[PDB]
Amino acid sequence: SQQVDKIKASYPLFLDQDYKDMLAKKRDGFEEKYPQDKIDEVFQWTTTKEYQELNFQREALTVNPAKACQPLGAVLCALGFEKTMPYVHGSQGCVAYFRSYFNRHFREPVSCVSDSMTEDAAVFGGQQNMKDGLQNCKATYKPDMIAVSTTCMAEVIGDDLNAFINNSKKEGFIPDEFPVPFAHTPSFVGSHVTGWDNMFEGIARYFTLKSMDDKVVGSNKKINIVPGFETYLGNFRVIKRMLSEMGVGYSLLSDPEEVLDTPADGQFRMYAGGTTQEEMKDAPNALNTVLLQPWHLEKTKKFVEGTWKHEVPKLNIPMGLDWTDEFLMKVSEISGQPIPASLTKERGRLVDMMTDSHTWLHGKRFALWGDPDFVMGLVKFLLELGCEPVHILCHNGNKRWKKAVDAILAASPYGKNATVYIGKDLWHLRSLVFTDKPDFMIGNSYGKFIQRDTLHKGKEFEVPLIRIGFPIFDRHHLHRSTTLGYEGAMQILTTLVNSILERLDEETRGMQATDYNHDLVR
Amino acid sequence: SQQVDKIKASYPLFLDQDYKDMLAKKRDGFEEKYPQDKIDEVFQWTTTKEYQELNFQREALTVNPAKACQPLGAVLCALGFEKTMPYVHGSQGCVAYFRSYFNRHFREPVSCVSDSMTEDAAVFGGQQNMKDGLQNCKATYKPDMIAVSTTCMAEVIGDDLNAFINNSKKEGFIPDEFPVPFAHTPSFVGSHVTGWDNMFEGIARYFTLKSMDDKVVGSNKKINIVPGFETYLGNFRVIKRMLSEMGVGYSLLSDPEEVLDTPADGQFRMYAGGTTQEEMKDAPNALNTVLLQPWHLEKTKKFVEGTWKHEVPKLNIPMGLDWTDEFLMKVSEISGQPIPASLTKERGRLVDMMTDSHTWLHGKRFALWGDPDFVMGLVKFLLELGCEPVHILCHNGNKRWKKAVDAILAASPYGKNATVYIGKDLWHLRSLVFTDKPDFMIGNSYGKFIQRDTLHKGKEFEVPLIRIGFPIFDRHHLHRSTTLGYEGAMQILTTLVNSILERLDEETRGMQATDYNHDLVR
Amino acid sequence: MSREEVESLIQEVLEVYPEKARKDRNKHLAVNDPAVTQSKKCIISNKKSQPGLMTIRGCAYAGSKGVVWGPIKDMIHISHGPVGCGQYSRAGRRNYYIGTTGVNAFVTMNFTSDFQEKDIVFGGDKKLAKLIDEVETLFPLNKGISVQSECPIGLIGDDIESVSKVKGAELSKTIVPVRCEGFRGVSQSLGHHIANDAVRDWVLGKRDEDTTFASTPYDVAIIGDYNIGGDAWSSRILLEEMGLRCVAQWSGDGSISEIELTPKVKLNLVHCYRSMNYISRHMEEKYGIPWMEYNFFGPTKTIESLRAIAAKFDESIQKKCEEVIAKYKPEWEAVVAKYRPRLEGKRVMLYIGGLRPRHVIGAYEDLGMEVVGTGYEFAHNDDYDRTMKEMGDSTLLYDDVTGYEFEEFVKRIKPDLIGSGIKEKFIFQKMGIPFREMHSWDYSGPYHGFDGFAIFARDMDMTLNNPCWKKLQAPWE
Amino acid sequence: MSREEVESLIQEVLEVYPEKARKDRNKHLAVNDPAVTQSKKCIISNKKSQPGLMTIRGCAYAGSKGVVWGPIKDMIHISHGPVGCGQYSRAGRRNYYIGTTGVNAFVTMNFTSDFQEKDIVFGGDKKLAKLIDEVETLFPLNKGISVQSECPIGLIGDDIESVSKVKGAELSKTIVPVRCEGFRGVSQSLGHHIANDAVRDWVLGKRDEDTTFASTPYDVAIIGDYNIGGDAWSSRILLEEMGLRCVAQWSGDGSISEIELTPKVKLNLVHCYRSMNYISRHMEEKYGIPWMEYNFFGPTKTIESLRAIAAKFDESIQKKCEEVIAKYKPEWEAVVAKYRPRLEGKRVMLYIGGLRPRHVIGAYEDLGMEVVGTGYEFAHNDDYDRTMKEMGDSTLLYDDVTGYEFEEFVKRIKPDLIGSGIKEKFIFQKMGIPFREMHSWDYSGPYHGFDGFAIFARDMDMTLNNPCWKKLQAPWE
Ligand SMILES: [Ca+2]
Ligand SMILES: [Ca+2]
Ligand SMILES: [Ca+2]
Ligand SMILES: [Ca+2]
Ligand SMILES: [Mg+2]
Ligand SMILES: [Mg+2]
Ligand SMILES: [Se]
Ligand SMILES: [Se]
Repeated sequence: SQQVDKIKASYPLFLDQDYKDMLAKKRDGFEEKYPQDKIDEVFQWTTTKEYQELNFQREALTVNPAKACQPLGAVLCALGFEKTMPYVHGSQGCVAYFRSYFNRHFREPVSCVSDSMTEDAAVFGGQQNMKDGLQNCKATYKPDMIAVSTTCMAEVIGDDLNAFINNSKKEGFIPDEFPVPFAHTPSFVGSHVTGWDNMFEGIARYFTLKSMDDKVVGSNKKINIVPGFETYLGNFRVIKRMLSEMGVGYSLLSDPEEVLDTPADGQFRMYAGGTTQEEMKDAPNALNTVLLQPWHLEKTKKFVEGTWKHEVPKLNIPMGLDWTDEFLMKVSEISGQPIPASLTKERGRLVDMMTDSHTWLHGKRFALWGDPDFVMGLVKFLLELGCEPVHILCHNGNKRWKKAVDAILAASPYGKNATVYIGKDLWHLRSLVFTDKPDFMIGNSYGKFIQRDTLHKGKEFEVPLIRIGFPIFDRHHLHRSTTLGYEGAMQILTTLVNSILERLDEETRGMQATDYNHDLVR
Repeated sequence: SQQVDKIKASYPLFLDQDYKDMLAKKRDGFEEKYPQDKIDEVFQWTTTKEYQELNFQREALTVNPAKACQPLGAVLCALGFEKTMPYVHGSQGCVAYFRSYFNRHFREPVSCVSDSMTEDAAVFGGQQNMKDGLQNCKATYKPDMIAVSTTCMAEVIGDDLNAFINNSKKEGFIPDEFPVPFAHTPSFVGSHVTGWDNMFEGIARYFTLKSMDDKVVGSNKKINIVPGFETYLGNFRVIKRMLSEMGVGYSLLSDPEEVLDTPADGQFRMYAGGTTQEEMKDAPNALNTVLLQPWHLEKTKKFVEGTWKHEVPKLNIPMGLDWTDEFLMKVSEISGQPIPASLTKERGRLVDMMTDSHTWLHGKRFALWGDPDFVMGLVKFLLELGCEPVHILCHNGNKRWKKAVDAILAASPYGKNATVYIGKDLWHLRSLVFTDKPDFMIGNSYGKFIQRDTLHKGKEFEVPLIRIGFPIFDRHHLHRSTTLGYEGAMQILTTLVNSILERLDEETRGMQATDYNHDLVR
Repeated sequence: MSREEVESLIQEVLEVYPEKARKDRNKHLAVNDPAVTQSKKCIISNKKSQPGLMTIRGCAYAGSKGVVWGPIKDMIHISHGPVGCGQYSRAGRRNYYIGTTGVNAFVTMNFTSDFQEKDIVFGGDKKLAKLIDEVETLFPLNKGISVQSECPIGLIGDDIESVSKVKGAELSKTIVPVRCEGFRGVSQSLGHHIANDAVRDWVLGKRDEDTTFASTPYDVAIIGDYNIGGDAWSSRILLEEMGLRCVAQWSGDGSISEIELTPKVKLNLVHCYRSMNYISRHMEEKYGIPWMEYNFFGPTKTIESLRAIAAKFDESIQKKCEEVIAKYKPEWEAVVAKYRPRLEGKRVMLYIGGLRPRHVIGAYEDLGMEVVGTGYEFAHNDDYDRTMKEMGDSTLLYDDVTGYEFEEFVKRIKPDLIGSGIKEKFIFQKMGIPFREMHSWDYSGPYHGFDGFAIFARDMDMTLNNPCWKKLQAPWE
Repeated sequence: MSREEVESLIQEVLEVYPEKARKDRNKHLAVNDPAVTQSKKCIISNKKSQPGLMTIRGCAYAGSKGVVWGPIKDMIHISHGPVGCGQYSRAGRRNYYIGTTGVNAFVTMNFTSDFQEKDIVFGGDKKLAKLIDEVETLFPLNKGISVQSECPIGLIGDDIESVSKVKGAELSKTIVPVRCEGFRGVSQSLGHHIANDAVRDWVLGKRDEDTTFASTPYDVAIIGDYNIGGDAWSSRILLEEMGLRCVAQWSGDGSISEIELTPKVKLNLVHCYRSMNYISRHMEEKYGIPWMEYNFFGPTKTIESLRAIAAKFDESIQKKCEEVIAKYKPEWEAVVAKYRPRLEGKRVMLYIGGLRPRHVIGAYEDLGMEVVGTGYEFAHNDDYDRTMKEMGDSTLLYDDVTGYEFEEFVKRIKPDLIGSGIKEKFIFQKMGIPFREMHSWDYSGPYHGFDGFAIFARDMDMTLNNPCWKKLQAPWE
């Protein structure tokens, strides 16, 4: 039933007695459900060290992964170029998923096309799909560039993108000089970040390989910046802001911040902003190229060093205090521009916040996951705050990366109780947060189900989630945040300390029981 | 007892059995405590409509006020001027409290002196305190200006600040040319915001009343901005940022954002930034003067209209969409500067966020409190979001203000279930949130005790606090936030919607009970 | 808009396309004529999408794993192949259930074989067998496994049927191989068909020789309700208040046992025709169980459906039917009285999958709203046959609409509200057109039944009439 | 730093002041000589603050309402006068209690008469009488009322004692008038004395003729522990493990009944001498109850205190005393073993109110730390007498230190840690000097007793050794 002046949605409608009784009758009559006592027994067992040991012996099964597939990353890379349509050669079902995934995280339109290969293409490949797909996309959506990646069907049947694109031009489906950079993006290699690297390197090669004989390193007096796979708008913005404050000439190569944040003013804008073709053609003339997320830009790095002859600096992601300092000092060295008063002051305001909040952060224990560079930067900043990363999970991490993070842990007493995990998923992480319970998790929205699980064991076992990463689908507008630079560090600190104080207030809100410690001032 | 590798502070130390047993023995032996059943009975009674009616019949007793006293406001005003020492003539106990109150909200040093009048001054008045106080302050702390206000002792005994300061200069305690603007700030009239108005008007008079003959309205091509009592650093910053983006010449009169946000770089800076004496002297040459918080700037407004002959525009606080639009359109009219593309886009990004989040905001019911201008702006923006501001409390509000808010409520269908209260306190508000329960409270840290009280009645009666206002003492760094302009509206929207979704996740986290609605995507 | 005006709009929009695409798309766009009963005279459907045009369609894996199988709550569904498909489709669809997730129910979890290069090169059948053993170890209360094939599985020649048979026999467990690779078919549609045949072949006949279940004359199954936001629960309540016994729900909040008991029912009640007509026909062929289409969107359709269903039984159920209708009359009348004056005359355009573009029209009409355009991602002509009499004369119909087409139609038609999916939502909001998600219900619902209609009305009103829509134009422009 | 160097630091700092202030401030700064027993030969204290110099002191209302009376949990304390004083002091001091706030306990609430102009002009005694009736209506379980006078009350000639007597008689209620207006005295100190005299005059004698309390030979009261962060509870536990019965705690977690039972005890144990010596002397004069000072900061002092207390009783208590000491030995030894190597040799400067600037020195020394400067806001010379023996030779002592002085002293001495209040905290942090709040315990504690020492040690270590302090200098400067 409903009362018209206080209409109930699913929650709490289905808690009405009539629905409760109906659902009990369904269960008893027809579901042949395991008895509650057995459900409870199995749940308890899934919280044990014995269960964790079995869980960590998995070789074949993956449960609740913390990564996605290459083409997702190619699409994000492509979106950062002016008037560029991402185009995924292969199966359309993929593109429905890539768009929806980004739509949910950014709450924005996400434009991407497929060339709709079907089973018929297994006989003689997707060449005709490419010809008609390129012609149709160009006519209909009027991009100035089409950036082509692949789905796993196209990879398995072995379609040669280069030949197919060349033949599309040869036969007049798309103009000879219309830019169609490409990259092979197999979903069964690496992850979404690998797809970003592949795509970027494809675009860089397209605009520069054949024109290198007129290029001179340093002649344009700029620094190139390659952001990698980045889903916080504040991260593109803060890098641009800091370089502008320093008076450093720069080119941000792949810059989707405008197309992922168009105004609602009565018109839909399929394209906005982005890196220009002129910028990509002129990029080898920069002083140097800085990679913001080097642990997924290894192919890009090889191209930039081997072909552009840039001496790419060995810089960590600019997260936290030390690595933001290192980034600014390196940029200063390359550009000859001093670090200005404004950034020195910003840095000291972060340090002030650290001094103000240190007593509540000290010794706090975190489980955390994400992509390699984000995770390493978060670990570094947590050590700087006097926190203990204890469970560090990077599903798409590698051995070299893990050694690097193990080195960072060794340079700090706050690293002593920490373990780095690669190739492990959120069902592994679930075991760790039961067997070696931390104070909080820092992760994406998939973390909510771990929090749910921990609460079921008991309130004293609950591990609250702090949402930092990708995707975040169950909160609004967190994609506007920042994690890089001093501004990102100030935002992360604020979120952490207030998460700690919010939990403390929950724990001390019980009248005459725990409210002796429900302090007004903290 | 303690275990050295997991030391317990008060929470949860005193939940150990031995402390629990000890505390039970103290109670039963010596406290002569009312029986728990009677405590429960009385608690329940305090949640009733019968109790509410008695509560609202109070004429003499105030409980849990939502205001402070005048000199607190004078001190904040004074801090906004370059190298200025706030000086409160009267009793030193006051200054210890003003400094500590601001110290806790800003997590910064707060410099303020007293001239330490004692009981002896009741015979003879505080003239000698003023002479030595001014001399001593100037010598020790080397301010370029001392801005004098009063404590209630000095007001009751009737000390004439003007005569006392004049005598200080006559007798050589401080140079004749040294600026010593003053204001009478009786704690038993109005509130802290009144003290801000009094102080500002006193400073404005000091620098302009005797020098009006050479002034010409509009000759410096600037707009003066008077912010009023403002405790979010982001509010001073956003106004400056918007006017600079528009290419509008401006003077922000009282600007404490630098002195309330010095870096931690190895030195203490007693003074930083602030409005210059030159700006105050030149202020009558502006085109006009805009008051950001007009409902506590009435005395200032009379001076600016009557003496500077500025035609102060009738503008509401620039909060929410419509009032930010009105502010920018008025500034455009006064200055002749068009509203730039950057602000148009920012506005459209706010509207985008509104469209994105409207389904979760719609119909949500709020209790809220604060100072008059902040509260009216919050009401307005809540109506713009399709929310219902049902309990609107402004302890320090007046009848004219209440009429203005009642008119705002009448211009919206979302105002239909709303009531405005003036002269009522947080013990009044506590009753309202029991008898006519809203979804959330928007208020300062004193609201945490109301949330505690509501939870004690039961989880289904708990009204969570959303912290927006002053003071906020139990979270860190929220004073860096913004509530004005499009930026502030974006921040408020995000806080509100995410507070709604956090609570919904809490209510749906129960495994096999309510987690049918524990959605990944919201 | 007149017929001539709409025809003109179609031609103008098609002008942008190259010739091959223009000629194809013309066949998928029509001006409705409710007189016409054979939609194959006025629109083509269930064909391949044109490359490069930004179809909104998904794939057969979405139709099998995401739609039919994934909701079955006490089985573990393996996304078999590389990591992407399972991750993007993890908990995206609000097919609600009651259970203890990770213990006896598994719907919002993502189980995957996470194929790497070695699995593409040498095959994944050994990995799948090892995976099955790991599932059994770590999830002992699972009541069966399905294997949802992603694109590579058939392309590399893996034999998941062999693995399913051998492992299923070894563990005495139902293990269902589903050949729903995204390269098959043209859309979600063929995934439904594949999935229905897999239920038929591997699950539905398990109890064919079992006589232990005590049947009653009033036993029904709800076929093709995926319990979006609880829709199947708000349907079930009414059927049971009318005196029927709902033995099974396919597949929202569904259990494997309920599926296995379905051949014992007296009548199959089909909500989603498109996804479950296949198995409904099978059950009539094999078990002699009749099926009928119904509609629980809005009071007019819900009342018509309750009466039509009750007419299949005896006088005792017809009497309870009228009791149910009398009980809810004041509730839905109150909803109409409150919301119809707020929505009367407003015009809506829909674009959804295979059922809702026609099924929700009555509920709009119950609030005085007009559906001026509608269309489907993957419907067949039998769906369009059912649509043309539900839609007004001279309205616009679109099959597998391109992004470009939908935007241009909306610009001309200027509907007051659009009801479509997540890939459409943010486009139309930026244009200043109120938008409701008509797949996910915008995280609201249920919308089925009487209790759902109250929420539907609330929702259309809160969005169409929201104060935000008056604010898109800056007052200085 | 040598005596000569410190003497020259004092003279250098005093150079900034006008002559009158210079001559005054010189008398309030001293270089310690632990050979001196009469501090009136080397420092002046408990004098007026010099105008304009940014004293850290508060007022008599802070000493009465904020310190002595406000903690008493089952009474309602009225801040009588304008709104400011009660608001700034609301829940600023962590005097912890067990109760149901708003119902039987009222500590963190702000009750005020919110004086307006009409109350200043015509007086507030009619308002106070009406206020008392409103309190009784709305807070029926209160067990008494105090009236904490703010500045205006005495200045305008109100007669709160008459109101208290008349209303107290009418309502059969303890209503205590406290003339703690901020204009009285020079600091918090006189508010203590006023408050003690008010307890004496209006509360403490209530049970003088009552013989019903079942006294024992082991009855004590804790006098002058305001239970900051639970400090009195971590003290109480040890006294009761030693076989004593703690009849009362003045005033942290204190009840009016415990105060009224205090004249029945055998021994008053005084922690805070400065604030409660007055009533301790009164109780010895009137009731013959002896009192003794003790110190529960750190293991050395706590063990010394337990032994000295037990020595006042019999062999059974002396035996339990050694049992307590043996129990906790491994616990505090483990704290020392962990933290002393992390803090050994570090230098500390303190500035606090009336007790802690000397009382905590032993705890620091138990961690190998040295207190190189200390001082008080409002201590008298009897406090300095007790300090000079606890501080090292040639250390710096400061009475009612000015903000300028404290900064300049810190710049020269370069302590490793500073322990002071909220108005000092953020200054010293910007200077790169680790800072611990030694009033509020930085929202930590307890610090008293064995359990408190573990938390103290953890806290001093977490701050002094924190990684933030290495980060103040930008690597490009
Ligand atoms: Ca958006
Ligand atoms: Ca600070
Ligand atoms: Ca949007
Ligand atoms: Ca010992
Ligand atoms: Mg904590
Ligand atoms: Mg414990
Ligand atoms: Se579907
Ligand atoms: Se004190």
